[PDB]
Amino acid sequence: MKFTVEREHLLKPLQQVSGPLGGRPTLPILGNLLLQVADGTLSLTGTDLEMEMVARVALVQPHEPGATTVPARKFFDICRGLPEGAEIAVQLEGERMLVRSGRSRFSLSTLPAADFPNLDDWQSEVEFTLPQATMKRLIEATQFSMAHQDVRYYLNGMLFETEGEELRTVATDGHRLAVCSMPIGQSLPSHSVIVPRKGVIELMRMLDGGDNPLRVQIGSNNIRAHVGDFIFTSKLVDGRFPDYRRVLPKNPDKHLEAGCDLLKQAFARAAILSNEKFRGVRLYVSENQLKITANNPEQEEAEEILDVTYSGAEMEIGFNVSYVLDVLNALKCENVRMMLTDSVSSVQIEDAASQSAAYVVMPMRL
Amino acid sequence: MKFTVEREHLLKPLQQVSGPLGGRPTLPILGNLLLQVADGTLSLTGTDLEMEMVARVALVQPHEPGATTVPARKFFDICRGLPEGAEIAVQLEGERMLVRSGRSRFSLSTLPAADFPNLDDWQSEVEFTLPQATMKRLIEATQFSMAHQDVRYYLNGMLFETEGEELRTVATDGHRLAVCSMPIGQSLPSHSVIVPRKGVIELMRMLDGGDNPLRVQIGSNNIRAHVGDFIFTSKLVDGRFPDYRRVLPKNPDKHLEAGCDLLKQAFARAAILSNEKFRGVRLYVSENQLKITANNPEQEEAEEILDVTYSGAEMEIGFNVSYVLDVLNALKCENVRMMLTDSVSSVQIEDAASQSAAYVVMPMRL
Amino acid sequence: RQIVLDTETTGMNQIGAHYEGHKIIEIGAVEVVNRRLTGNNFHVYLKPDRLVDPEAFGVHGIADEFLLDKPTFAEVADEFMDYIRGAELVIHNAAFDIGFMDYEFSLLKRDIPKTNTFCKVTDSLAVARKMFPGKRNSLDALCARYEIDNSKRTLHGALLDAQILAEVYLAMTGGQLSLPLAMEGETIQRIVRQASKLRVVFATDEEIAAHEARLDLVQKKGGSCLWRA
Amino acid sequence: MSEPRFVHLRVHSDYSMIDGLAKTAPLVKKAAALGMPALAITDFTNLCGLVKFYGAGHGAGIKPIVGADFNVQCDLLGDELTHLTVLAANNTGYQNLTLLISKAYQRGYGAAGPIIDRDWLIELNEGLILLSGGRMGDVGRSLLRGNSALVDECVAFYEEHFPDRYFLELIRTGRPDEESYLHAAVELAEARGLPVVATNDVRFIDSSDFDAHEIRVAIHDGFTLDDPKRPRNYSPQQYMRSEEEMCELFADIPEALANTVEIAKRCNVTVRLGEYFLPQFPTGDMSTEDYLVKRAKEGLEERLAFLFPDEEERLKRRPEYDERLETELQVINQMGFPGYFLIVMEFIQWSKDNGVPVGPGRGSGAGSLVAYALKITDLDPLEFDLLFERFLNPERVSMPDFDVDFCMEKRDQVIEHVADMYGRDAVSQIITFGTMAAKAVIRDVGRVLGHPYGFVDRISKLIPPDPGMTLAKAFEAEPQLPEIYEADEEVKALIDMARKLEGVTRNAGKHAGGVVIAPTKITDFAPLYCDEEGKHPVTQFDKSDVEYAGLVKFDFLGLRTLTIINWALEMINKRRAKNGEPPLDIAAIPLDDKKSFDMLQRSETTAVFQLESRGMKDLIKRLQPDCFEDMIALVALFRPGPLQSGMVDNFIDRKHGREEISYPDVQWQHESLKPVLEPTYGIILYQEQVMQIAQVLSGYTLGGADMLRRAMGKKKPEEMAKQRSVFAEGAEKNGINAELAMKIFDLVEKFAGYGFNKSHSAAYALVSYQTLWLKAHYPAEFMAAVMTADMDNTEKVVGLVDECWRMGLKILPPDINSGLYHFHVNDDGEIVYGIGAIKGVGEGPIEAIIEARNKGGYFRELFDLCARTDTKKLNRRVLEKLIMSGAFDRLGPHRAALMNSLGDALKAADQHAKAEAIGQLDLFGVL
Amino acid sequence: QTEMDKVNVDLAAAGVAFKERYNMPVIAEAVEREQPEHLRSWFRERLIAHRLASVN
DNA sequence: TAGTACTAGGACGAAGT
DNA sequence: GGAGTCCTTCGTCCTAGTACTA
Repeated sequence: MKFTVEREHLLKPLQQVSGPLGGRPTLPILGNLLLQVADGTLSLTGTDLEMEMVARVALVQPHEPGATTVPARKFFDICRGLPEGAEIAVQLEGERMLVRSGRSRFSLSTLPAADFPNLDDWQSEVEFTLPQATMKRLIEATQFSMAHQDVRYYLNGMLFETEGEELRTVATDGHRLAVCSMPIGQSLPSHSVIVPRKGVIELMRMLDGGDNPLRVQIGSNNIRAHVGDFIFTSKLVDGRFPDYRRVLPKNPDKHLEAGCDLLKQAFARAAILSNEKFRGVRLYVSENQLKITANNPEQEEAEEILDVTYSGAEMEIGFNVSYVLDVLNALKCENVRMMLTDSVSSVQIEDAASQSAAYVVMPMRL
Repeated sequence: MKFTVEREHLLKPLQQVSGPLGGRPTLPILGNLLLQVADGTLSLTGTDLEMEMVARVALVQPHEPGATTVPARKFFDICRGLPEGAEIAVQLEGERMLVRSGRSRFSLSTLPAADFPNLDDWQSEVEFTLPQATMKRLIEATQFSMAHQDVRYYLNGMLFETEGEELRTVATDGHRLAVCSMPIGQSLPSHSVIVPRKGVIELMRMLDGGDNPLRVQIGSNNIRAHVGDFIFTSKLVDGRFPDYRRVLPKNPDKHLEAGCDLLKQAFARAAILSNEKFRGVRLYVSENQLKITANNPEQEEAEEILDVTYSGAEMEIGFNVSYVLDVLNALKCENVRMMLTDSVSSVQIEDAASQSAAYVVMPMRL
Repeated sequence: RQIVLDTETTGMNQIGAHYEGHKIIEIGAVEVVNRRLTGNNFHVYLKPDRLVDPEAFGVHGIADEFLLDKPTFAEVADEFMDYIRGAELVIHNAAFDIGFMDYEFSLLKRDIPKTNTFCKVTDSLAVARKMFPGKRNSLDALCARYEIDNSKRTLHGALLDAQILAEVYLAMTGGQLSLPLAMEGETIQRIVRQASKLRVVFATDEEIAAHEARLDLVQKKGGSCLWRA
Repeated sequence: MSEPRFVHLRVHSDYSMIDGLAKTAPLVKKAAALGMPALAITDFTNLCGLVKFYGAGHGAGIKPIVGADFNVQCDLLGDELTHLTVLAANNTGYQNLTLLISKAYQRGYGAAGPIIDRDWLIELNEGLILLSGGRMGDVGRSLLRGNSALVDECVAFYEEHFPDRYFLELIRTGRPDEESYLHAAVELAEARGLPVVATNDVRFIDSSDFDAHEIRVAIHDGFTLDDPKRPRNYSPQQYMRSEEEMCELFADIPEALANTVEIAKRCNVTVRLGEYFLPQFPTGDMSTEDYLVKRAKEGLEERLAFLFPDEEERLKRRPEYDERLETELQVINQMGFPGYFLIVMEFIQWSKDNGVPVGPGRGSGAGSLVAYALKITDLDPLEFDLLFERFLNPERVSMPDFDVDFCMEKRDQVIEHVADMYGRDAVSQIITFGTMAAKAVIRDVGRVLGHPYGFVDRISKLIPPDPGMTLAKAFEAEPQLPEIYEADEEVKALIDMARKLEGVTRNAGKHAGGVVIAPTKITDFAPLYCDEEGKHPVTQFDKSDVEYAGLVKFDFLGLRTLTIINWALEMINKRRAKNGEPPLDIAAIPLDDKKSFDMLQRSETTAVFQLESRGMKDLIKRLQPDCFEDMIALVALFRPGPLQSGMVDNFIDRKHGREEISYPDVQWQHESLKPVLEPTYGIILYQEQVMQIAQVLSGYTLGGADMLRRAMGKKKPEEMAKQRSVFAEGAEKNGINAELAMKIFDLVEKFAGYGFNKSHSAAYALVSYQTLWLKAHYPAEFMAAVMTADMDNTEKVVGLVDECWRMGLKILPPDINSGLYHFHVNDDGEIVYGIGAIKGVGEGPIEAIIEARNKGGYFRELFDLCARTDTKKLNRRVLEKLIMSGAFDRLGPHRAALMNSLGDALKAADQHAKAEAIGQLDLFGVL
Repeated sequence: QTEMDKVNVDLAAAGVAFKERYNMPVIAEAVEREQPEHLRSWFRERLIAHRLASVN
């Protein structure tokens, strides 16, 4: 085998495949790249045993097909270091890959392609497309609610639920919940499935700044996403998860709105004097007004008072402000609305412009 | 106790006086910020047990003295968090500090001023002016050479020597070093101050890049520095910085030129395939050329072929890529000229436009 | 030119003379010139004159019969001595080798002297101990410290360690040299020899009496007092 | 007088434990061999070998001169670490010295050692003489810096508060800055008019001990010979240079030498040793004497009612007890020990009222009926004629050894009660310096010198386990030592040096081995050392030394066995309410139980104390002891003497009518010795029998009896010969034949060398009987207790189960739900493991487990367990053992499936516990 | 140089020799697998010339 | 706005054949 | 003056607590 590639085509893929690689992944082969020339293209790959990234790229200059396994992290970092428009000279001969670029010269650790865990081929079940920019909304509107480590494995990842023509997603840890949905414009079967944390990181990663169509195909127990020439593969898990319609509070009777930015800045401020581990505060609400106060073990005490649209009596309740500030960052609006039940049940929230991401977060017992 | 100040007037002082903060300060009130109204000005104080940062801000409304010390990062963020032109009104009622902003209210944990040590006022020896800009390059150009943790504690810091009509600074690891010399326009008596790394960190941060001129006073074992509105004060480490002229190389007879960006690029690239800790790269110089390689533990090999102007004798020499990249990252200039003596001496390294500075690593023989 | 070895043999005596009843079998002959790896080995082997020690076997697993017909120490004593003559001998486990080297030179019975008379004897562990006092200064220890592969190389010792130990040696001497500061290294043996008015503060008549009474107690309770002798 | 004008004034023994060398006596023998009349020992921040110092000074006609070095903090240098060397002139200084030391230790410290505040020189002021601190003082550091204002501030203080009681320390030993310091100090000496005095800062006998001392320090420090970072603060010239050597060394500085004469005059400290300093408060409202007599009669009343519940027999047997009572009373009162007993007896009563079963030793205290009457001892000495005049002899007005120890189980409780009683500072515990084994000293030398782990350990693991093993002994016991000596040059250098190191004190006593009391602050008489927090104070004198200083001792014996008993008793008396079996008091057991003797005859006596030896179990089997006296004998039997004189087989034969009973010998016998020798079937066994028969046969005093027995321990020719004459005419006085008497006296002499202390044997044999009763009477129930005792030892654990198995005693594998701290038996459920029976695990985790099990019921699964208890207490390592063991088996069914959900369970605990702690609810529900 | 790989197989096949003094551990079945094809021929004869001679 | 590097502390084994 | 008594060392691997940079 031999190949030649154009830095700028291949640099972005390199960054795509390069990001997920853990400081130390489990099995050394996972530290190297899949380099296969099949037909007229190279496919580059890194895996964590649960996810996989592929980029397919046109080779304009002479080549012959083949297979190898070469060091990923350092390779990408080298390619960051390359000059604009770089012409690269690389070649398989037996158990060495020779890497030259321009007049620079390199000699590599090289393993066979077959020593790398070649991930699984499977049959498509459902296929569909969407804009990249809508997906980023869906993701970024929901991503932070996943736990870092929940052993209820069905928490660590993002739920995709397909029924009728709508695809609906959600993330949560028991303490926050966020949902985001847009319709796909095609009548689908039913497939619902949740993606692993690290899988979803990479999916985010591949949402480059383009309006180019993003396509994903789901199998029975695995999923693939094509966005043009940027390619994604991950297996899925059985993933029994709860029905989110049992998690939704049905109709919390009292309603509340308030201005997002004012809200957010005030939260920002008041939040700092809640204990950082508990994020503890009490919210007292009255007609046309909200009063915010806290204190922590350090015996710092807080108060913020502001303009809120609210009709009804007082209420007493407290939250993790990180959780809400994260929604407020995502929340791209002037007005948001809370629709409340009580201190021992959910609080539902909805963006006065979103109508797609509603939020229910648990408070404290004071 | 009274005063009134605007958000915009508090913001930058607060960030700057918030510099010394961190490291789980052992004497708890060191983790707090001192509010003092004294004479015609509001003074804030933060210490890290070795240094102090003072801010002077205009008190235009009526005020009265009285002072206390409130928890620092949290407190800085509150003030930073308020909107443009905000009503900030604080008042000491003995033991408690009550802080308000308009209709919002803030009541803090409060430790009295007298738990915070106030460090001794000291006597000046030498006093001077120059642009901040000059001082920014000066510190930045040597910062990286100071060790983070060395047992030779005196190297965790920077030698300031003023001499003749030149301001002359220098720092080191015990491995590598940069020294720099700038003309100041007036007579300076001979002086030495050795400032701990924390100190120079703080000094770096107080360069906000203004054209506000920089004026500084230095005592025997203390220091004073004025940037625009702000005034810095610290004590230093007592002694044992050796004579830097001792380590200076002895008339390097070999000259070496290569384009700075190019040069920098090749180094960056090459760094990635060396020993993780030791960054081992190999240099063979010859008429019109240099041979660059590194070998790393994973049997990997890089080599860069390059644009080298060279007149002098042929020799072999290798040294730690990280340390030299640090100088190359500081030298955003036209050319580097390197001046060599032999394969077993310290080497001199230069911007080909400024001999104001000198950079140096000794080699390892690998 | 600087030449080293750690040598694998017909096992060891664990007590006293670790060398007694043993002779050398293996030659990987390191040539390292200006701290660069030539790999210029003379590769033929020697006579065991005995069967394998059980300890030695478990460390490396070698067995006698491969190394028996290959010529003895006497046939390449001079060939190999010329290979090592006029050199720096920085070596690990010095007590073992030097013991053997010098000893084998005399055992030829051509009166060929001990190696320390024509070669510079240096222990590598002494220098390792100097650099890393109270750390493990072993081959595998420092191997892992300087990140060299002895995980894909099962042999302990010499047909591998030659190469490796060179890299180790280089690391230790090629660790990084130091910035000539002005420093004064303690262990300078001097005495003042002076005279000038100073005050002597004497004990009182009563203090003397307390002492004389104390010595009474020494003498009378003890049966003698050497002040009162 | 004829020659001496000099002594060395800064000198340290090895007992400092950061510095010094060898022993103090050899140092003193050299000072004497140098023709010195006096000498100052200034051990580092202690005078621990002052006992031995006095002993040596007194003995050799040398005046002991008192001093020490310290860790100084003046606020002018901050916490820059310096010395002060501080010497006492007289009684006043001695007290102040002792207090200063104690105050430094009371304050607490780290690796830098105890530090004193300079301003403690306020209190500790009068009667003291002080130094510059030498080269590295507060004065020395300030002089080396050359800041004259800083210097003036420091000196001024000492010139003010210590006028004519401040001399300057000088050292020229070829070390850095000795010239510079000395030169600047002689300028200060002119300038301030303060007196100068010369020392050699001595730490050793011979200049070749340098290496050893260097290593001594490095042993503490933990660094290697060739390490540049390692402190090398000392030179080899610091030895006892002679009179004339020192005269010419300082023939440039005359006043320095003359100030040794001056200082020697000033230093005369009186501490009385070898006779008692009164440690007793009056305990009740009475005279000291009378309170004793009273509580003796009242203690007697308990024992009487217990021993003789038939009132007819009480009266018949009574006279002997009243007579013994009064006999002992008279001697205790006349010798002046009743204060001691009052404390102890109140203490013993108090420990019974609290849950403190009685510590195992009594020494030979069973010789005292008084001790017994006051409940100081456990079983009846007049039933078996047990003898006081071993325990205190009137014609030996010396050591009254009361020979008491106490139980570890309740240690802090006791220490605490006696601090509540006397005052925490009136009282202290004692150094138990961990004994420097041949192992240790070799080990440590070797690593410091940079021999490999393997090299040096190959040498030390050959050395037998003996505590008194020396290099002299090592060479003769093991032929491999001469071998490696001749076969390694660096081992020769090692052993020449290691001969000087052999048996030096290793470092601070980790924790005590006893306690003492004074009438006032203990520090008025003895100094302290204290633990890493400056707490749990220990006396600077060890066992031998502290009591030779005249102060009161009580030794350690932590017999896990009393804890067994305690625990077994509690658990047996729980079986009270379970089946109406009354509260059982170990003192109140019947002494004739045949179940007990049946099981004994079956040789099932493992973990019965001192019947742990294999040979001893063989001996039980052969001996077939069928009365209590045979059982007392067993410890005296299983020894080198009795086995190598055929004594075992003699007694065995003589016991069962295989050989005739004689009083004592086949040829040389007398029936008037039958009362003495009845229980041993004519076999001459005890120290008690010795003295009985001297008194009974030949009209001796009981104190004359003790004198003979002591003389036969020493085996002196003179001692025998005199008493051998009075022994002959004493027999003749009572009509008993001369030749018979003297030929039995030869047999006495033979067996006197082996002659065992009955009272000491019996006190410990008591305990074996107790372990036996509990075993046999309810041995299965005790078995729990047996296993409790040996938790940490795997070997014994396994042995013990095999012992249960043989007994028929169905041992069950564990259950976490039913398990207690340690072993339990349900009524039906014969046996259950203790929870402590889990292999590695520490105490905090196990309390956690059970605490959770208390609040909840039995934990339903894995899950329910983890939830109830916080993660602090649940480590994965803990839980890994739990899976491995199968502690869960009953609840968590699978072997493998449970290991898998272990991570899950941990995580659930973090997730569910931690959220509840934070205070935030989740929304899952429905499992 | 290439007989220097081949004659190191004479060295590895000597492992099986010390079976004939099993006073401390020597594993006969391990060498079947560790030794690849280019040396099986030399290795198999090496076993037998070794095993009888490590006895004497 | 998220992820890893360093230190702490106990547990287990030791320079080379 | 005779006799009986105490604990252990250091470095590296694995996981959790609190900091820093892209």
